[PDB]
Amino acid sequence: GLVPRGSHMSVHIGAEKGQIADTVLLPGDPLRAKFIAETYLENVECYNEVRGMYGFTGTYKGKKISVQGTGMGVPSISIYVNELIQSYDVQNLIRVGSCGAIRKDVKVRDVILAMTSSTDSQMNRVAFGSVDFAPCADFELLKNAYDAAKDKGVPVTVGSVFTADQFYNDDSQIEKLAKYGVLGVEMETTALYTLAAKHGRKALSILTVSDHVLTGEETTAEERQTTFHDMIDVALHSVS
Amino acid sequence: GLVPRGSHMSVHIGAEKGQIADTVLLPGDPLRAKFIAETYLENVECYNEVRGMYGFTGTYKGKKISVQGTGMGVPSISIYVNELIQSYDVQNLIRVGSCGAIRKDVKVRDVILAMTSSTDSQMNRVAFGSVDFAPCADFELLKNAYDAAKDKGVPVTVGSVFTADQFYNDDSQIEKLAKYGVLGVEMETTALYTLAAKHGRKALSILTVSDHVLTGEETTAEERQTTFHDMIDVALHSVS
Amino acid sequence: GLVPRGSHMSVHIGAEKGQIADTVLLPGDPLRAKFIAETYLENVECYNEVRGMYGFTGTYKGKKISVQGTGMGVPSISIYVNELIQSYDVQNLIRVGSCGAIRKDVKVRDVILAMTSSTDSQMNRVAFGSVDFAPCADFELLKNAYDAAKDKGVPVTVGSVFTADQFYNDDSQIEKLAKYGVLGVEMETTALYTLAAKHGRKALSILTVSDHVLTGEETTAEERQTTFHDMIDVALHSVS
Amino acid sequence: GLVPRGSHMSVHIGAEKGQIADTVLLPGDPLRAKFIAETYLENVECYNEVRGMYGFTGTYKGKKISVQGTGMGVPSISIYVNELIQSYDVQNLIRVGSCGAIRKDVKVRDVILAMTSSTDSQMNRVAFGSVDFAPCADFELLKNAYDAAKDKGVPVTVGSVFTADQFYNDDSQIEKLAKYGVLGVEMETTALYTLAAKHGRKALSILTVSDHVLTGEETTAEERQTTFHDMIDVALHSVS
Amino acid sequence: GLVPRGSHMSVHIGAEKGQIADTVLLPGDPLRAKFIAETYLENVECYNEVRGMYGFTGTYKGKKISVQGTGMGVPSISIYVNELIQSYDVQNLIRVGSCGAIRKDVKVRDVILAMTSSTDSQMNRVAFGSVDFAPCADFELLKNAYDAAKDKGVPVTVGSVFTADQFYNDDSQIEKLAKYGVLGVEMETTALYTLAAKHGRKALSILTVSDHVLTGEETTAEERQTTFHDMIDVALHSVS
Amino acid sequence: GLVPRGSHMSVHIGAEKGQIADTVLLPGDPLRAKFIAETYLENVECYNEVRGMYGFTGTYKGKKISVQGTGMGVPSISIYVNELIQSYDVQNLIRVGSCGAIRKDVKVRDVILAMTSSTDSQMNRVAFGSVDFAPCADFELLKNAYDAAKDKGVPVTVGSVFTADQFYNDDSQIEKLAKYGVLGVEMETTALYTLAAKHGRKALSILTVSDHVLTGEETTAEERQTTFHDMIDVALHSVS
Repeated sequence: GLVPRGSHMSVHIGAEKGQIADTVLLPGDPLRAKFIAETYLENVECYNEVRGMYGFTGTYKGKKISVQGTGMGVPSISIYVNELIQSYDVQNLIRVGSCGAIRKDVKVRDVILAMTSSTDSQMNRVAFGSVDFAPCADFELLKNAYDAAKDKGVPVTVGSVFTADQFYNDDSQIEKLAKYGVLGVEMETTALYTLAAKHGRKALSILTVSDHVLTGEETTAEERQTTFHDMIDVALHSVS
Repeated sequence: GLVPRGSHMSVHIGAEKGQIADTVLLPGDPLRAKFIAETYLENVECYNEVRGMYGFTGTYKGKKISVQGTGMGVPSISIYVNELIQSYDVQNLIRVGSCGAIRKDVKVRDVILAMTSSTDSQMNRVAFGSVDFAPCADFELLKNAYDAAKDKGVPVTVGSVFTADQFYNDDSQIEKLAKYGVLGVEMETTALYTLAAKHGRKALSILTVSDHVLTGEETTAEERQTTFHDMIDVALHSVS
Repeated sequence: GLVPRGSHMSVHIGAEKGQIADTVLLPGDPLRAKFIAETYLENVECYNEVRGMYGFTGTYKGKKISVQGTGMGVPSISIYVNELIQSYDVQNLIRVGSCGAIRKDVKVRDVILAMTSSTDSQMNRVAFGSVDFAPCADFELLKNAYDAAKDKGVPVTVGSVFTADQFYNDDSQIEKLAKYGVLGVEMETTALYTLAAKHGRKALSILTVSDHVLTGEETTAEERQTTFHDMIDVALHSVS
Repeated sequence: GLVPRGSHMSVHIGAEKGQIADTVLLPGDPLRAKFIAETYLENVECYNEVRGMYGFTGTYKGKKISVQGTGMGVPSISIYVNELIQSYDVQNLIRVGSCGAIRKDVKVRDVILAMTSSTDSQMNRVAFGSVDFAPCADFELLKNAYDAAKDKGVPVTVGSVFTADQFYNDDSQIEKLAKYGVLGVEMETTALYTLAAKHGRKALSILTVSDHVLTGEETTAEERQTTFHDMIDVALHSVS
Repeated sequence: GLVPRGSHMSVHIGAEKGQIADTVLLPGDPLRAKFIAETYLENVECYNEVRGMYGFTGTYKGKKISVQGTGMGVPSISIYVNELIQSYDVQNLIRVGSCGAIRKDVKVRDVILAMTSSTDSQMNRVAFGSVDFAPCADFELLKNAYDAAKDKGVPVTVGSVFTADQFYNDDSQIEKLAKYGVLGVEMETTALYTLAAKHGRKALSILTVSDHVLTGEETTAEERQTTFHDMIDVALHSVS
Repeated sequence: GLVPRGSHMSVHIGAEKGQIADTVLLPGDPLRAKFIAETYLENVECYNEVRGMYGFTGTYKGKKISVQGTGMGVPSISIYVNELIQSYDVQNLIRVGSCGAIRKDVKVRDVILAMTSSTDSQMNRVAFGSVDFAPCADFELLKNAYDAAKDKGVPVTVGSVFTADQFYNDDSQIEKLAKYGVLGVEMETTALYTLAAKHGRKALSILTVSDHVLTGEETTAEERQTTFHDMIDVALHSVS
C-alpha cells in the first residue's frame, strides 16, 4: 500500500487475531493512546498504524490491556468500536477522555463516570425513528470504577454527558442541557454505549474536565494532568 | 365542588404544605399507594383524594415518607411530579412499579433499577428538537438501592427501560429495543427522570416484572407479590 | 391480588362480558364518573375498581349507559379506550371533560364539540411518520349533540382543540394555536378520535371550560357546574 | 408584460379591489372555474388571466360569487388563498373539486364534506415543529352545506380526507389512512383550512369521487358529471 | 368531459405518444409556454389543453422541442414531470423560470444555473426519512448551458437555490439560507431534479431574477424581459 | 502537555498562522497527507502533530500548498475545517479521498467530482430544522478540476455522493440512494461543503473508488494507486 492498510477482516485496524486484548481503553487521541500504553503498561507492542490511529497492547499487573485511539466524533469512534467488537471479539471497552464542563458544580478535579449520554447525532434516530434511544453504561464496569475511586478517595461524579457532532456549533443547546443536569460535552459516548450494547459487550466512559465551556473558568496543566492520571488509575484498577 | 378539588397551588393535589414528605414513593396505581402506605408505614394519613389519585404520608424508621399514585403514562406522572416538586418541595422521588420484560435474561424475581430510559414520548423532542435527551437516575439513590438489595441478597438488575406512550402498539419496536439491551417496558420513567433533573431533585425508578412480553410466559401471584415486597423494602432504603 | 386485578381479557378493567354498555361516557376523573352515574342514571352498578379507575353502568330512560374514568393524558385514555373497544365491543365513546380556553372569544358557558384535535403527542407520528394525521369526530354523534344543544337553547361552539402531553409546558405553543383558531387545550381527544376511527367505532369529545389559560379571567363554581350539567345533558339527550 | 401580470398587491391575480366577491368557489382546474361561472352564474366577468389561472365573478340569485382556479397542490392553492384573503378581503372560501376514494364504502354519487384533512405536506411542521396541527373546516359552512344537501335530497358523506403532495408516490400510506377511516385523497384541503383559520376566514372543501384508488372500481362520465352538478348546487345553495 | 380530459396513460396531459419531444422546456406559467413556443419555435402544435396547462411542440433549427407549463410548487411540477417521463419517454427536462434573489451579489441580469436545491418540501423526507437528500442537476446539461452563455457573453451564475412550498411564509429561513450561499428562491427545482434522477433522465433549471426578496430593490420590465430572452436562448442553444 | 497541544487560536492544530497555505488538500488519512506532501511538494515541513493528525506545507510548481489530514466523519472534518477557515484564513479547501461506489456504472478508474452530497448526519437539521439543506461545491473549483481532468485524459464523473455517519450501518439506504442516482458513499463532504459556503470559502471534494459496495467487487492496488495519483494531479490544478 502507499500507506499502511487494514486487514481484510478490519478495514481500519492492521492487526491480526490475538493481538488485541479483551479489554481496551479508548482515548480519542492516538498520541494519548501511546502515552498511556508506554507509561502504565509492561511489554508494550504497537499492533496498529493504519491512518496513524495507533493501537497498543501490553500488560497491567499481568493482565493484557489494549489502548486504541478512536479519533473524534460518533462516526470515527463507531468505526473503531465496530471493528474491535466484530473482528477482535473485544469484551470491555472503556473510553478515557476529556469533556468540557457545562455546570459550575462540576469541579476540575472530579473524575466523571457517564451513566448515559444525550446527543445531536442522528445515529439512533436512523435506527429508531420516533424513539429517543437512551444509551446506557454497563453497570458492572461503572460500579467497579466508582469503587476503585472511592477506595482511594479519588473524587468521582456520576451522571450524564452530551455527545456533540459539532465542536463549533452556532445552534448549541448547552445552556438548556446544563439546566437539565447534564455535566459536560464530549464527542464519543453515545456511539460507544449504543454499539457495545447492540453487540452484548460492556462499555464505560470515564472523563476529565479540560475546560469550563460556559464560564470560561480556566484549568491548569497541573490540574488536568493530575486528574488524567486518576482517570487512568481508576480505569486500570477497576479491571484488576 | 362537585367532586374533590385540588388546592389553588396544586390543581391535582388537595393538600397543604407540610402534609407531603420530602421523600415520596410513586406507584402508578393509587390502590397500591394505599396498600404500600398501610402495610409498610405507621400513623398513616391520606392527604389527597382529588381524582381518586390517593396520596398518603406515614412514618418509617423515624422519618415521614409519602406514597402518591401517579396514574399511567408520561402526561399523568408529569402532572403529579410537577406539583410535588414545585408546590410541596419534594426532594427524593422514587417510582415503584411494574414493567413488561423484553429479554430472556431478565428474571421474574429481579428488582430492576433503571439507570436511564428510552421513549416514544415526544416530551423531550418538544423541549430539545434535534437533540435526543437521555434522562438519568440520581446515582446516590440508585447506588443506595443497589446496596440495600445486595445486603439482603435480593436479585437486582441495573440497566435501561423503555417508556411507552402506547401500551397497545401495532408499531412497537420492542424487538429492536431488546436487541439493544433494553430490559423492559413501562410508562413513566422518562418523565420522572427528566422533570426531577430539570428541578435539581433526586429520582429513581425501581421495577418488578409483571410479564414477559416477547416469550409470552406468565408470572405467578406468588412470584409477583414476593418481588413487590422486595421492591418496596429496597425503596425504603434508597434515601441515606 | 394485593389490590384489584383486571380480567385476563382486559388488563386494566376488572369486568366481565356484558357489564359495560355499548355507549360509554368518558370523563377523565373517576370520581366524576361516579358523580355522573349516580346523579343521572338509574340502577347503577360499579363494574370496575382496578387502579381506582371507576367504571359504572346504569340506565338513562331505559337505555344502558356506562361511565368510565380514563385518567389524564393520551397514554392513559388509550389504555381504557383500547380495552373498551377490543374486549367489551363498545360502539359509541363520548368524552365529557374539561379544557382550558385559549381564545378570548370562547365563553365559559359554551359547551364545546370537538371536530378534530391537534397534539404534541407522538402517537400518530409513531404510526404515520412523515404524515400529519388529523383525528376526526364521528359526524353523526357530533350532529346529534349539536342538535340536542340547539333544541334546548344550550350555548354550543364547534371547532378544534389541542391535546397536550404536558399540562405544565415551558415550550407551549398555545399562543400560536390560538391564532390558528384552536379553541382550547385538553389531554385526551387525539387518542380517543384516532383509536375509535382505527377500529370503526364512533367517538366525540364534549368539553367545558375550566380555566382561561391566556386571559387569566377566572371561572366560578356556579358557571362551571351549570355548564357541566349542560354537557352531560347534551351527551345523554344526543344518544336518546 | 410578455404575458399577463398580477397586480402590485397580488402578484398572481391581475384584479382590482372590488372585482372579487367575498365568497369564492375554488376548483383546482381553471377550465372548471370557467365552466362553473358560465354555467351557474349570471353577468359573468373574468377578473384574472395571470398564468392562465382564470378567476370569474358573477351572481347567483343576486349574490356576488367568484370562482377562482387554484391549481394543484398545497403550494399552488396557498398562493391563491393568501392573495384572496390578504388583498381582496375574501371571507368564505369553498373548494369544489375531486378526490380519489380510498374506502370501499365511499359511494361514487356521495358529495363529501371534509371536516379535516391529514397530509404529507410539511407546511404545518414548518410552522409548529413537534405539534401535529389538525386543520378544521368552518362548522357554519359545513353545516349549511350538509343542510343544503339534505334539503335537496343529495347524498352526502362527512368525514376526513388526505392532502397529498405526491399524486404519484411510491411511499404512499393510503392503505393505512383508509384503515383509520380517511375517505379519499386530494391535494389542497390542508392548506385551504389552515390558511383560512390563520386569518379568521371561513373555509370548506366539498369533493366528489373521480376514481376508486385502491380497487380500480370504475367511475363513469355520467356518474361523475351528475355528482359534480350536485356539488356545485350544494355549494351555491349553502351560501344563499 | 365537461372540460378537456387527460389521456388514459397520462391523467393530466391530453396527448398521444409521439406528440411530445424527447427534450422539454418547463416554464411554470402555461402562458409563458405559449409565448416561448410561438416566439422561438417553428411549426408549433398544441398537444395539451387539460387544466389550461398548455403544452406545445415545434422545431428549433430543425430539432423537435416541447414546451410544457408546470404550474407552481413541488406537487404541480411533480405531476407533469412524472407523466412526461413515464408516459412520453422524455429524456431532457429543462425548467426555465423565475426566482427571487436572496443575496446582494445576485444581479438582475444574471442567468442562474442551479447545481442543486434546498427545500422545505417533505417530498424527500417521505422517501428517505432521516436522510437529507440533495438533488443534483445533470452536469452535461449544466455545462452545455454554461458554455452557451459564455459563448455569447450572457452573464451566468452557477450555484444553489431554495425550493419553497410557501411563497408567503411567516416562518421563512431566507436570511439563513442566503448566509449559507443560496442564491434565490423558487418553487420547482427539488422535484424536477429528484424525479429526473430517480428515472435516469437529465434535468437542469435555468432561472432569472424577478425580485430581490430581502431588499425590495425593484426590477424593471426591460431588465426582466431581456434576461428572459437570454434564458431561453441559453436553453435552446444548449440543446443545439 | 503530556502530548502535543493546539495553539490558543486553534485547539486541534498546533501551528503558527504563517505555516498554512491559502489552499489546503484534505485527505482523511494523515499518513496520506504525509505521502501527498512528500511525493508532490517541495520544501515540505510538518506544521501539526496534535492528535497525530499531521498537516504539511510545501510548494507545487511554485504555489504554496498545505495538506491536512481530517480524520473520518462529519464531526472530525468539521473541527479541522472550522480551524483552518477561522484561524488560518484558508480560502480553497479540496478534499481528496475515497468513496465506496454504489452504482454499476461508476468505474474503478473514474475520478468523481462531487457537485453536492446527501447525508444522514443531523448537522444541517440542527441548523435548519424542517429545511433539507443541499450543500454545493464551488463551481469555479469544480469546473477547473473537470477541465484539468479532460486536458489530461483522466476519466471524470460529476454528480452527487452520500456523506454517511455510519460506515457500518444495518439501517443503510444505499440501494435507494443508488436508484436516485447517487454515485458513492464517503464520510466528509456534507460538512466540508456546508462549512466552506457558510464562511464564503471555496470547496470541492474529489473522490476515488476504494470498492463497489453493492457488488462486493474489489479494486486492485494498481487501480487504486493509479486513480489516487490522478486525483492528486487534478486537485493540484483546481485553483484558478
